[PDB]
Amino acid sequence: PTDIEDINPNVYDDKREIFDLIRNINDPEHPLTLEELHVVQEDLIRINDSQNSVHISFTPTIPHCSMATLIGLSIRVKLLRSLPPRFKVTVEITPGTHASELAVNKQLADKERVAAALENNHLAEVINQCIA
Amino acid sequence: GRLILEHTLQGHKGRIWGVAWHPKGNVFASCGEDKAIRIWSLTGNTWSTKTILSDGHKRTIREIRWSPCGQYLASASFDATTAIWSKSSGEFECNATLEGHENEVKSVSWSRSGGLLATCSRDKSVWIWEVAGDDEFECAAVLNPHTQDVKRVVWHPTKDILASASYDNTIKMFAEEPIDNDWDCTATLTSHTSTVWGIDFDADGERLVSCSDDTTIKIWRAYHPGNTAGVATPDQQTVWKCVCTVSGQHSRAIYDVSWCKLTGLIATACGDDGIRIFKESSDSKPDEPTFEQITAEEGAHDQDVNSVQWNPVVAGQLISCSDDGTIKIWKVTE
Repeated sequence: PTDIEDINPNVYDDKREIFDLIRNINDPEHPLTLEELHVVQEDLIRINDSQNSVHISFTPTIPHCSMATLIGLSIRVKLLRSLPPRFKVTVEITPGTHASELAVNKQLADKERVAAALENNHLAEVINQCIA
Repeated sequence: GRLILEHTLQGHKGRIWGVAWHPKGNVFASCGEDKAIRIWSLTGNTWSTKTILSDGHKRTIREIRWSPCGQYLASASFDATTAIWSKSSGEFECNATLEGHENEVKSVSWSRSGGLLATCSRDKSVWIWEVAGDDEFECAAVLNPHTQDVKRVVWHPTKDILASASYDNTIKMFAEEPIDNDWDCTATLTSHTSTVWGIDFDADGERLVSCSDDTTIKIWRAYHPGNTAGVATPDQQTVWKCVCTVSGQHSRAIYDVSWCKLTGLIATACGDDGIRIFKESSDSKPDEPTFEQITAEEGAHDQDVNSVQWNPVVAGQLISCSDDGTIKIWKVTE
């Protein structure tokens, strides 16, 4: 995976309510929702109000998917813009479903890098188009 | 232990990433998401914003540090520049910009004398500038030994030794070599299992404390050639060994650590919204020290605590800032 903060110019040119906020996010390449591509599934959401925690697992269609970091970012942002700020969101690749799952995991969990990414104008609109 | 809130301030819009004390202890600066720098003077028992430095950066301002003489303020920004603010005429203006990084600038730090300034970036590099002139900086080293995003640089309190912390999980140490005065990396400190967010030296630079995404803080000790503790000292380089790993005191990433040079107290800022204070026990083994938590504040902020810093003059006064849009000034008493 490349740096979460950077976008390739080519792309540019309870538990059930969480699923409802994320299931219709459009993929950033194909013309389908992440639900339609089985990338988000209700059963991969783990929500613990008892601790202000939301953990989401997402499965890239191919284990070498170049878009994994972007898909995770768009899930993050959708939830960043819909949940009370008391919630700590964790978005992770489903275990064993991506060659570089740990590296993609680490970037999405770095709140600084995620913040820098959203100040990349091109990246931010790709994301906005996906989560609308 | 006593961790007592004195002040809750807020002037920025959005999250606040850094707070930094002026060396005279009576003024501090804060920076954040809103691309301004606020300078806060105290009069009476009231902290208020006396100047606002806008339009110096096009993106988030990540870190600011005053120069040791108090006349310069450096700000590091996601826009890939470092601004140097000086009161030339003047009120505070931006008299120099240090560019050269390809990516976000994460950290800035001054040497003890003020003659050297260091920055690091998401472009994996660490830069060292020489200060000579009123508002003119020439580059002296571009150091590339890190393999990922570098989060923080800090200088030795006394000597011209520089420390950097990385997303690549390591910490590096730099000095000049005698013949070819080139800057070279002289140590790599490895124990952490994830992103090192924070580093800070103890009073005399013989120890370093780090904090990490891996939820630990770690005490590193410098061992020197004539070593009494039986530590191998190859090529007579000081070697840094991890002599303590404070585990299980932090439920999320620890984003900053500050080591009070007046009292030796250590302060941490955590993604679980808490501020913790640690002290070395009275019967501490020097080669396996025990640091214990003497007071905590698990509800310090309503969101991630991003920075802490001990007042360099008022012993026990601590400043913090948070994603929650506030700055808090505490007083610690044991």
